[PDB]
Amino acid sequence: MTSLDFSTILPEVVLAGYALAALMAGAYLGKDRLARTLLWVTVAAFLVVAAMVGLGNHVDGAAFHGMFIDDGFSRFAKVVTLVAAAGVLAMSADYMQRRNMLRFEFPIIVALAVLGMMFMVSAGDLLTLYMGLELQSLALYVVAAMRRDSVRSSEAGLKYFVLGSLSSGLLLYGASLVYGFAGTTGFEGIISTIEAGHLSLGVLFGLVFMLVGLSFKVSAVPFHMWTPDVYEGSPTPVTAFFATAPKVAAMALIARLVFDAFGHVIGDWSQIVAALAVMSMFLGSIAGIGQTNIKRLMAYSSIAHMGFALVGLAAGTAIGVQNMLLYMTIYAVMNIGTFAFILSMERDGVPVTDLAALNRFAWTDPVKALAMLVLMFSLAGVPPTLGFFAKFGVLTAAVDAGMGWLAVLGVIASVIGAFYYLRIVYYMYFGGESEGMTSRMGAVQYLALMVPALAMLVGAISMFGVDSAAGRAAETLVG
Amino acid sequence: GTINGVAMGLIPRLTRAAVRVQSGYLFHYAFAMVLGIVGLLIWVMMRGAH
Amino acid sequence: MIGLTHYLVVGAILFVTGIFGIFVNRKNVIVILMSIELMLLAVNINFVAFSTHLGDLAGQVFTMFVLTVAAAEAAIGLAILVVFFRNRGTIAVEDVNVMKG
Amino acid sequence: MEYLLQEYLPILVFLGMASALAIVLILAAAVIAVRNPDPEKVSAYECGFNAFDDARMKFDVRFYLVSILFIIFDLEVAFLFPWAVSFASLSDVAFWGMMVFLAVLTVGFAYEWKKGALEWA
Ligand SMILES: [Ca+2]
Repeated sequence: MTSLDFSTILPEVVLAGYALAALMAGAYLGKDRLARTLLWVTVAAFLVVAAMVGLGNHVDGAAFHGMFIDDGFSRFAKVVTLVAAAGVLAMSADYMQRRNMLRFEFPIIVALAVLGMMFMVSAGDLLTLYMGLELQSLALYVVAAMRRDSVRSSEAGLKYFVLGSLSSGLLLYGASLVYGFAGTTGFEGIISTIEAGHLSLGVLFGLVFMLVGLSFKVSAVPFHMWTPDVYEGSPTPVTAFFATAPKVAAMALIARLVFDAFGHVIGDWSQIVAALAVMSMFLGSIAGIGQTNIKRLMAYSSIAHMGFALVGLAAGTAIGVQNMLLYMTIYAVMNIGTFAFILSMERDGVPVTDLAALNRFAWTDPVKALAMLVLMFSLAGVPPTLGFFAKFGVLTAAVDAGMGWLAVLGVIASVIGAFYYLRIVYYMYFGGESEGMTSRMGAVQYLALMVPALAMLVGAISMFGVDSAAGRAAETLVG
Repeated sequence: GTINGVAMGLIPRLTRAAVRVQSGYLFHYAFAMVLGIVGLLIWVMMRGAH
Repeated sequence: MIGLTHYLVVGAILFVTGIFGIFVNRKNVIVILMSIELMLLAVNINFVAFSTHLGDLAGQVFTMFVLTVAAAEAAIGLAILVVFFRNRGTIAVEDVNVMKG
Repeated sequence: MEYLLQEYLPILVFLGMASALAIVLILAAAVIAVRNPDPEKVSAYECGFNAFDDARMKFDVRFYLVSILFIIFDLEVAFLFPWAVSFASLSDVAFWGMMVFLAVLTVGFAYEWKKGALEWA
């Protein structure tokens, strides 16, 4: 550690320092009487750290013998993760208090998970990748199971823990093979050794194990079956978190690994990523048709959308990475909007999650249904929504790389998936006899629905430089 | 008959298979992950070392 | 003569055994926690084997951190199992099945 | 390796020797003492009256949480042994890095204590 190393990781130290101080403040000055105050200070902390990461002048570099990489790619990913995490906490604050779920440790656990994500996207070494991933994963298991009186929370944590641990073991086994072949954990050393003429079955086995281990975290098929059960079982605020911030961090990590460690064997891993993307797009679309629980529908929506994002990465190009980044940004915005509405659903003062509760909602609350309509067409990828332009970008990358067969399959699965988004619109606007679901939203939760919904249309006019920012970020990674 | 047979006969039939495979049993989900790795390893082996 | 391949073979056997324990167990979630520990032990055998045969300490450093996460995983795994047992009265794998579809 | 042969082979040899001594002591009575088992003799002891049940029932462990924290604290102390052995050669970062590491440990320990996790359920 030099003073230059410490400066590079300063945003991470600031977040880590806050988490420790918040833990002591909550323990010694009121415990749950500070729970509401700690949640909102955490939201400010996430935004402050994002400002440190994203604002001012930045010069790309590395710290700690290359184990930590501070480049434009990692800065793009961190900002989206932190802002998405801040959004989920802010919009869920009222819901958790009403449901007697706001422990003063919940904001802190989320903060340490985000800290793990920040080390994931800036990994320049296999050990940094692992420690960042495991700090995030352990925090995610806890919040999945934090509704103690719910057998479904306990089962969600149990399934996530067991399958997450299995994927982590596979990731470690591949990481051990890669280290044995290359003689080092640093990616700059690894990339120089993994090249066309020297790929033994052993090192190719290592890549497969690492890829499969990571593809679990983005719910790629057939490493996806945890997602529907965990999404259903966990508290809806925790489900909203799983759907936005970890997926962005995990998707960026996969791009970091395949380009900074396996960037000279693109041909080998591009085919595997494409096969994952195909299976995820069709299963997510087909399985989503059979869902009656809205939370469980969003899991299959999540799986299908990660398949599309993987199409951009399967391209193996700077444009593919640029468009994968924009896709994840737009996907996170859409999920924040949708889960803001899902949190509000309730009948007789208790939360409700079944799709039939939406019948004729458009004639109960016109503005909220109109927002939900824009989000469903945005998730379906239909113009003029910003969700369409996300799909357009990854499809552009695929065709640009001579993978039109992947683009054709991608758009076909989109048609199947469009059915269950259309069905939600059908229920709200011309559905069957209504059972009195009401949407309870405070000011913050209300803006968590409207602003993402407005962004789906305003973004169609101007992306406000985000598309250009993603291109610069992709260049620093791919080179 | 063809259009409805595909849109309303086939795709729902594939939906029911997908729902069935999501059995809810933890050991089945782990089996799927192991089948995925084993299948991918078979794919890598056929391409060979190179 | 014992070379690297000997240790990798032992690692592979323990690794497959630990993976096998997860997706064949039905009656006890604690035995799954034991299988996860077998799987991570197999990983450390690889890291130590590669480390000593290369003459490098990184693999041994990696092993120390795998133990750290293994300890944290066991603590959280048992804590999650405790809350399930309280809510269900059982820890059989076949009983972690309410959510499906 | 010489270090293995000179220092660790004796451990393996003595492990067998100590095992042989313990086994011979058990077999001494097994071969010499009179064996005369009957159903009352081999039944379970509960102070003269028959046991209500055997000892294969669930039992609440009121120190379960402390035992989970025992696992965590075990790994924390493990990082100190290489540090203590290397103490003479430590750099300034290596020294104060441990102090930061131990400070994070103490925050966790203060959280357990204040929460009440060290009191039995
Ligand atoms: Ca690169």
